[PDB]
Amino acid sequence: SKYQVLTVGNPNSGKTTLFNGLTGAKQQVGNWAGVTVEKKTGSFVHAGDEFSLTDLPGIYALDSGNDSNSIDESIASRAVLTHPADVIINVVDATCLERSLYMTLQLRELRRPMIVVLNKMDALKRERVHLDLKQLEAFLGCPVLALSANNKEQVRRFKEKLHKLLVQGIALKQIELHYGAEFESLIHELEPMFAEQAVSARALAIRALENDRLVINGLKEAERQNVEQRQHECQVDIDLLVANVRYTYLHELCTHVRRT
Ligand SMILES: Nc1nc2c(ncn2[C@@H]2O[C@H](COP(=O)(O)OP(=O)(O)CP(=O)(O)O)[C@@H](O)[C@H]2O)c(=O)[nH]1
Repeated sequence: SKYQVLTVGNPNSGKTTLFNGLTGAKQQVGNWAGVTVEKKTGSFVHAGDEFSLTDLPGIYALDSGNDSNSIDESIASRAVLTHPADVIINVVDATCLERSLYMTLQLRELRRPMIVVLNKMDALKRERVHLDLKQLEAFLGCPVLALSANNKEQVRRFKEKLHKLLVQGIALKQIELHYGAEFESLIHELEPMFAEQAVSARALAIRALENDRLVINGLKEAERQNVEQRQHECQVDIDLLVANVRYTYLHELCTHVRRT
């Protein structure tokens, strides 16, 4: 079998280190379709199956229609929405969970098969910090694996676990992110227009309320006007509201996960 894998994470997460450890010399560099940004792909074979890897440029969040130039965030937002992938590997710097897991939450809302890879666990153990990984799986609702991407042996072990999870299929558990009665009803008003898409209608409705360019652009003018009218029905700033809700959840998460 041939498996398609996307790797996504913040800059400095060790995403490139894991990618290189998995593919070695079997890598190519090109361009993303329609732009000049570098496209890095690689492959490896394991236990008779082929693994096809596409690396996404490092980003801190998905596209939210922010004038902040960020061609990379558009590319990663597009890929995370429309690029084929049997699994999205979200590489997270475990020494920096509260910030790194912000995009993790956005990815989880898409409901695409994904796993969270906590990288730099050696740095954590140097800080004498323990992460309750079962609690972390409970809060994220997706497989969570911990390693150091500079350790060849742990990377080799990661291949076996990744291969097993792809053969099993990835079991996702609903993520209890509630944005408050008012915004939830706005998501509810908008969800039917994103039914019958390749991604969660709830996710697309949220991203459209966040003004994700990749979502808004595909809409017809009347659908755009329904989205922009919903946006002004929000009594508060949508960007602040979703950030608050996401970071409030991540504060509860770290409490029950992180111990020194
Ligand atoms: N201690 C430790 N450092 C690691 C580990 N994985 C990567 N690093 C370090 O983190 C730094 C960033 O890694 P890199 O792979 O470059 O990060 P990225 O997230 O791919 C972003 P970019 O490659 O553009 O910097 C590197 O200096 C690398 O040595 C790990 O498991 N443990």
